[PDB]
Amino acid sequence: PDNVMMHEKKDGTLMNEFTTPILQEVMENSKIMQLGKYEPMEGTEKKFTFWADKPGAYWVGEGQKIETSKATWVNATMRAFKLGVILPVTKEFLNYTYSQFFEEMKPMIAEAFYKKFDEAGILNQGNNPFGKSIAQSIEKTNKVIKGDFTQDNIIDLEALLEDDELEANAFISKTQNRSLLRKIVDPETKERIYDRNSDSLDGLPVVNLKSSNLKRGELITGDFDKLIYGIPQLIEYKIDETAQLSTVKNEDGTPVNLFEQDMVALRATMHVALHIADDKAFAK
Amino acid sequence: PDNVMMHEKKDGTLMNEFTTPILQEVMENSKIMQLGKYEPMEGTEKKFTFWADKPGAYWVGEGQKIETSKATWVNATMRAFKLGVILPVTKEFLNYTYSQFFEEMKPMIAEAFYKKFDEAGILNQGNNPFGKSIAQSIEKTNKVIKGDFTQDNIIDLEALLEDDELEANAFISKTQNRSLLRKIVDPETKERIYDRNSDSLDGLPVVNLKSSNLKRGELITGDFDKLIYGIPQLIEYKIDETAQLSTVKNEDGTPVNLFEQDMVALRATMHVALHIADDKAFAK
Amino acid sequence: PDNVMMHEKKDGTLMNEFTTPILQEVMENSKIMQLGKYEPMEGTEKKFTFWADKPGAYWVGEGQKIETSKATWVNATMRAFKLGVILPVTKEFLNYTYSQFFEEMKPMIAEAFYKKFDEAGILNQGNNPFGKSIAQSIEKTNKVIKGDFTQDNIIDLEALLEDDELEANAFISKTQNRSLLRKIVDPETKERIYDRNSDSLDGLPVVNLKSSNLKRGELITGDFDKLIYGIPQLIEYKIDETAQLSTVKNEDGTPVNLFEQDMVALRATMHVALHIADDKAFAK
Amino acid sequence: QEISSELQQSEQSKQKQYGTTLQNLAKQNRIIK
Amino acid sequence: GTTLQNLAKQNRIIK
Amino acid sequence: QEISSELQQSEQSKQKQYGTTLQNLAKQNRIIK
Repeated sequence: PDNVMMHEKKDGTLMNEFTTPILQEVMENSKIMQLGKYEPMEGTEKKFTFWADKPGAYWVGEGQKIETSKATWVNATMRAFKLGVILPVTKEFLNYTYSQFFEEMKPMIAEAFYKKFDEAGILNQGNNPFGKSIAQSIEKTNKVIKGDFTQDNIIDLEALLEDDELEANAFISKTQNRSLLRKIVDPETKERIYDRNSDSLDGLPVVNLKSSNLKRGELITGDFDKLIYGIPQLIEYKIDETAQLSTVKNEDGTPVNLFEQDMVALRATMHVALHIADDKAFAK
Repeated sequence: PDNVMMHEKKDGTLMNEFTTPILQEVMENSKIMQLGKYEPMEGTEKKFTFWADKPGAYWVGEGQKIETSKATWVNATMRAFKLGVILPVTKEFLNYTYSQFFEEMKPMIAEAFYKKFDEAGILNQGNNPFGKSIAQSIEKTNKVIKGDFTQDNIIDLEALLEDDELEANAFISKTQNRSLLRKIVDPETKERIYDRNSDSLDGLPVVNLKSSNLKRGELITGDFDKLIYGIPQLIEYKIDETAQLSTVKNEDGTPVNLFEQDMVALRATMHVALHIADDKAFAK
Repeated sequence: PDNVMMHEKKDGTLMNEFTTPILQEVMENSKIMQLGKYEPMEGTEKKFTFWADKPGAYWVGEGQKIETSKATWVNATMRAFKLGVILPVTKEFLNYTYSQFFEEMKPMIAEAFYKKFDEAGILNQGNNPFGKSIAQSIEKTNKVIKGDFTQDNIIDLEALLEDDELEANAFISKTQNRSLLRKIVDPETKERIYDRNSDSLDGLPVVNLKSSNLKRGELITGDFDKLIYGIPQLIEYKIDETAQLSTVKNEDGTPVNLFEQDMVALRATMHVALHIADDKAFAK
Repeated sequence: QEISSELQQSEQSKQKQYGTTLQNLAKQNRIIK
Repeated sequence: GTTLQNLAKQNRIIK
Repeated sequence: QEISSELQQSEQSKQKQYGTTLQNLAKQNRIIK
């Protein structure tokens, strides 16, 4: 029944009171989050898909159909470091108490955690894959467009996904590529396509990716599912840092390099439908 | 009798409190409802159609208005196979209770109903006919045009149906067939006909059923009868399904594949007007 | 005094309690009512005009005013099937009661009533003329302009009616013409004159006329008097109608076929201030 | 008997009144009115 | 119809 | 004995059900709607 009191507890399974502020900052900053819808299910899941068609007590000809079974698993894990190096000793944070310590971390672990999920969410670059990404699904079912940038892009982008009875909804394009869309104005009619004041491309919601991976890419998605469950769950010690390198050469001798370093791991998982459009440059 | 309380019951015939939430959500997805009117009946009523025109106090009527006798009845049944299999056991949803059971089903069982209803209603492709559909009425009174998309052809289409009785109300064309609407720019009168922001072909508002059947379709009705009456009427089962197909080859062995199934028999009825327009490709 | 209780009154002269409900919501359907204005009267009226002004006793004026009378009258009677068609379950409509009877007519006889009225007021096609207003004003005072779509033509339409002190109030253009309002853009001051979301042509409200006559109509007035006096009234009968057609080449045998007709005796009013403009087309 | 019959008139009428509002809801939802 | 007078002017767009 | 077991499990079940309302609050902050 802790709330304020003290803080020398190295272990720290977060309470649902302190979980709701830290999660909303992780969510609202992310790009894949603002696209996808949600539903609550456990670490292992059984969800089922597809439509049905049936008459009211009658039979003539045939009526084909199918149902598919699906599941979700695995979690994302990353340490703070940026927090731990700028936090000397636990007796300081004992005086600050349990309440403040997680609100001081709210803009510390959050910004780093969501950033990794985007890199292995849309793209398939970072080493944390599970259900294959939006990028990998495009390679299976080819919705590829040749390297051009005019009004013909938006006609092609929609038309590929349009053939599968799917409506265009989102727009995922990076901030470097965003600058190129500003100059594009309609030829016959006198009106601009993309705008900052009115945040929309084709009168649709737009989102900016900051991942150092893409070059001149475009992406539109509608149907998507994402899952968060369990608790963040904290544990904190001074023993060894293998994944983190200390600038020059050596990794970290934690008794020598005296730093209070914590651990974080949320149960986050995706689910993807395999019909999404894409555009990219060619040149030669 | 059945308030919040609980739910371990196999049968679950709905109350009007829970019914009209679900029947309302059918209409947003459905497009045939927008094309027609609702005027209800229990099992079958012998009501009448066609508008009334005023004779006036001063001079005689002279021009005729005419009436028409109709009477129709049919039901549309849909087993929620994906939804029943979503449920692992009935005792799990006893915790959700009778009220929240249908709120989870609200945006799912309705998805199944409108997909069947619109498919067989407008086209004669889905095998559950009754009163002859819009596709059949086009073959009676030939308003068919050769596959062309030009500013002259769209006005000529409305001119054909105008000759008999009433002016056009609204278009019904595919989502897939949206690239032809974009490319139409006439040389003499430099403009685009179809709006990009709003949805309208030549002023008349367009919508789509999203049935995997049409190619280059352009259907217009205006005068049409839709019916929704009675209760969906829920029954839960676990025995055998002939009109479903599981995985790849097998039909459904419910004792072996231990899953539930929700049989729901809604009652919907239709009627079609005589004069309807249509367009389609051919080439060779 | 009449109560809710029951229903077995053939002469259904509506009381002021139920006269207002049906007359309130018919106005939203009507186009001419929104353009004009409502008032009360005795039954048949006479209106006066002109501006008799003079000072105290400085000097007697050279010019002298004229004082003139202008009358308005005439009614419009209808026989709708609507609820007489539901004679097979009038005993069920008795269970709904005298109150709910007219509530089911509220979007039925009103929908038939307004469509006739707009054809008489704006157009002069239908056979119920009395206040020959908008169609006749164009014939007397020639305010016709050649068919083009520029901001100069919009100012030209206003300038002709502004010549005799009348301010431009509101436009009347049908939904088919709405497509042609997209292309209007000025060379110097590049901006949209007709906004897509905000239904306004040049910052003035637009009203879509559904009667298929005017192809590219652009009418401006904003000065009328429409008025519904007294009681709509009801009469039921089972007689052989002269002005009626049954199926193809027959007459409505009401004694044999168990039908019924609802007579409705409504009142109409129109006034003409003859300064109205119009535009259509160049050649075709 | 006589009092119970009048209660049944009010119950069945109010039940079918919600059916007519559904159709009035449909008119508000659709594109042309 | 005194209530009709006020509501009629409220319904219409021109004012 | 019996009342203690039922009441403790009922409080824990509702708190886990209030975790889904947090998910619905996140749906409000989502751009697409």
